[PDB]
Amino acid sequence: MKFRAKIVDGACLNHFTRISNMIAKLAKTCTLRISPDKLNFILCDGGVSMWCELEQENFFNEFQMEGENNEIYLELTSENLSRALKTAQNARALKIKLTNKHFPCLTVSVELLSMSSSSRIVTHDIPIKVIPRKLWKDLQEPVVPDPDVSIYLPVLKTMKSVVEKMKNISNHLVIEANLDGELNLKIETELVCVTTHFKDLGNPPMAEVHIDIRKLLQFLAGQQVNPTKALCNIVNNKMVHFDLLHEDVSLQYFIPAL
Amino acid sequence: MKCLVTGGNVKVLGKAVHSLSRIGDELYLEPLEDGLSLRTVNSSRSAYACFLFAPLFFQQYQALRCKILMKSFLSVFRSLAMVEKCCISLNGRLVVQLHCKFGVRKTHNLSFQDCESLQAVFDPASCPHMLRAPARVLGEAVLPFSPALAEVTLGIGRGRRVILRSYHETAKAMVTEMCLGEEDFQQLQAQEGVAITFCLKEFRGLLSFAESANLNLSIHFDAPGRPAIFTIKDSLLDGHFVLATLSDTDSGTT
Amino acid sequence: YSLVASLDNVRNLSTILKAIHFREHATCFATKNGIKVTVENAKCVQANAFIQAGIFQEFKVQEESVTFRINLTVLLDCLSIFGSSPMPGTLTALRMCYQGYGYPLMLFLEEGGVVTVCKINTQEPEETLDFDFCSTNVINKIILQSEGLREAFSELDMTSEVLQITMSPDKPYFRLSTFGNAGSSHLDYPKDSDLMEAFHCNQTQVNRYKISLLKPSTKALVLSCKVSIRTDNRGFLSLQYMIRNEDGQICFVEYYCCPDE
Repeated sequence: MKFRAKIVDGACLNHFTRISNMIAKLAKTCTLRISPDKLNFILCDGGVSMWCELEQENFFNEFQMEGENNEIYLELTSENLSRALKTAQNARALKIKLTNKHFPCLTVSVELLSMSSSSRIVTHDIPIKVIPRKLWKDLQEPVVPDPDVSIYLPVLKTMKSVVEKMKNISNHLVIEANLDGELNLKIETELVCVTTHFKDLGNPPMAEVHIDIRKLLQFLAGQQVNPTKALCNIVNNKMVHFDLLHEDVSLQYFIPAL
Repeated sequence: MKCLVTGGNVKVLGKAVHSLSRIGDELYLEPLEDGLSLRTVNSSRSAYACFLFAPLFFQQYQALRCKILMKSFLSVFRSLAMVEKCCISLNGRLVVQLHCKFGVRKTHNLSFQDCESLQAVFDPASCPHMLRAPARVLGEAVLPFSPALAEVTLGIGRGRRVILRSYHETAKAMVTEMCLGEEDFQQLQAQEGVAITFCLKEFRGLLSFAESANLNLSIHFDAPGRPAIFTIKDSLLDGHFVLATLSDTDSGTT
Repeated sequence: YSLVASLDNVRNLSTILKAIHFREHATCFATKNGIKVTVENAKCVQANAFIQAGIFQEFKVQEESVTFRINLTVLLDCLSIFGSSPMPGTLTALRMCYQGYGYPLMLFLEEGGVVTVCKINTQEPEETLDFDFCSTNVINKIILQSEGLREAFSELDMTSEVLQITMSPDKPYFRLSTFGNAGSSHLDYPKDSDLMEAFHCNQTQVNRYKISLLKPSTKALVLSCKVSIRTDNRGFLSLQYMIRNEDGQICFVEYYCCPDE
């Protein structure tokens, strides 16, 4: 197995860190799929699943890997990566490279520049867990069938504030979406009932779900900026699929019910 | 005792007390002919620190050593000194009076336990290895490490360059390693290959105080086992830390 | 109907309530003058929040006086449901409705077109003590600024099961004291201080109130501009806070507390 990436562009470097901070809040342990074309953060279990598409040729300046089957499935703790990328903010260059000194790791070498002529270097050895070809099939992108309703999602900031306050009421939550772009958030206890009504949400090309508010709140927390694409695909049965595409980074989130 | 700390020196005293908090749970006081000595010791007797305050104000004694709960004396400086004057005297009870603004006064009657002094065997001049660099630099050298990191190893790699490496005792942990050039140091007198391991959380306590004062910190270490000696000196301020170093069979006890 | 209260700025209601939020539940008392929410604890402390009908953009009370106990926590969560960080320009509208008895309290909020409807059930066991704190039998009275007391109450909390308040025309003009494990800490307030607006101390008085009962006062202290610390013959304490709305109109919040024998 081979893997050597390298980032130099500031905008990309910082933006890459943002992505790690996000996934660190959506999953304690994730799976990193290394493809010659793109990178992916995957996980599946509460049976929530996450799929993060990332165009490699849009972040790194130098990139190369080796699988016949050019592809690598690594299992790492999200926290370890984020902390490793935290010091790469005011950094000059970033070099992530698959290693195996003491044990299979993902070395994240960082070059920090300063008023000193001598270059500062910080290396992180992220413990890795290579997944056999046997499970390669169970870590593929989740399937999005025929959404009973496909409505555009309101500003996440507002939706988040509402979910926050509703969590202090009940652990359950009913999300409803119509055709005239009407998204509703309903919580009901034997003492207090709260219902929020959104309207005018497009959906060019009713469905209720009883998911727990605790996991819905997790999804809205990871987002620190308004996505350039917010779709809420609902299946009246027991599924809520969120499709985001901020810039060139795709994010798919799935939340079951019952 | 008769102390009258004013101006920025008040905050400096506070910062000093805060540093002695991240190492010990009891503050040892001891007025001397050269200044005010604030000392402390680790619960496991594997760490010691001391701040000598040569006339940073208006000192005077007799008309005296003692010991208070570090956290009690800390609450007085936690945010209360956020204060133009500070009088530390003795009644009867360590009295710490704060002459705040608008006229508001904050007197502190702190009970304590009169005991003996805290001596300890050091010898930086006899310490084989040595290095000296701006605190600001060392503070940057520890940034890559997690705040929860307990132990870190300071070593000298081939090429005359210092290297801080994370220490740990199939859930493998991430090993962080910071490497600094010789040019970052004002002095580097250490043998290549030699490396010691000490407490980071305690080392930060001193480093945080040396940074805010913009001062230079010098480390004196020997062989794995014998304590490491950290030193900082100011125009009218003195302080030094001493931490235990791991070994082979032992578990870092001194 | 029975009780309708429109409001263009929910904060005119939610903000003042937060200063009385040291208990899960609260009693509401609405007349023609306005609304009055009261929260008490240990039957030794009581916080009163008054909101004259002048503040509202549409107040209405049917027949006599309407009362109902309710969950303050849930209420506050509902009011600030659209987040508690709106920037200068955005406002949330409120319409409160309560139908006498057996009916739940209705809340209607809206921001940027987004409307939310809350249904909080009313639960009225009540039983509320009456502090006979009259002005006719007041010994000492002091009116200082709220900023100065910020660092006071905040860093005040100790292992001390009490807070000694002493007001006197002599040496210690106004001293707050505590006595815990650490020892004893005193906080003085010299007369003729710019922090001191009014000063009317007839005779030296020393009272001790369970500090755990005056701590929640900060919710109003940091929220007010002025505070009228008052003490009567029985030893009861009276903390009166001036809280100005985001429209300018002033409001009141009063804390009562029994001494410690």
